[PDB]
Amino acid sequence: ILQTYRAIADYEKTSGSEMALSTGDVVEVVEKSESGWWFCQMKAKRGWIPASFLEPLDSPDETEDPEPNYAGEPYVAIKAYTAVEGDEVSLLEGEAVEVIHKLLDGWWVIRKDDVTGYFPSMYLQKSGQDVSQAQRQIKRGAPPRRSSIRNAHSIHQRSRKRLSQDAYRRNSVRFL
Repeated sequence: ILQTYRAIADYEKTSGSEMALSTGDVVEVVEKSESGWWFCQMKAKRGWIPASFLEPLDSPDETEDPEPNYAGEPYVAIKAYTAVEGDEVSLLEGEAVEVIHKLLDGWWVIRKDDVTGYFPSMYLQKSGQDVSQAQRQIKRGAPPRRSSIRNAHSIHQRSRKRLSQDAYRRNSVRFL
């Protein structure tokens, strides 16, 4: 535990070696000094956010997505979902699909019939498991897609690499 203190007045930085304070701010004291200048930090701001709204700093490409598995894994829809974009797949609860790419943004590529499209990983469960358990593991809605952003702002001029649904399909129909 670091000690937590509170600011009783506004403090403006005079040097780049300082932190500004507003009355009421809450800080953790890292180092007290008899100089009267103390090294402190603001309480960390944390929370769950959509991966889709993030990009890495050294390149637009995610480094930890698993590779696609064209053979697929059998899964079933444990919550119904209506397609809003042309690269998504509509499913009723109970429909079986094959998952072929478990991307870290929550929108997995699945095969149904002979076409591919995206579907929320949160609304799928491996075939033959306990559906109620999957449903209780759902604690918020599906993450918004990057495609849902009207105009995204990136620090990279290169676009991130992601196969089109047609490319996924061409691989999918061939590599079972």
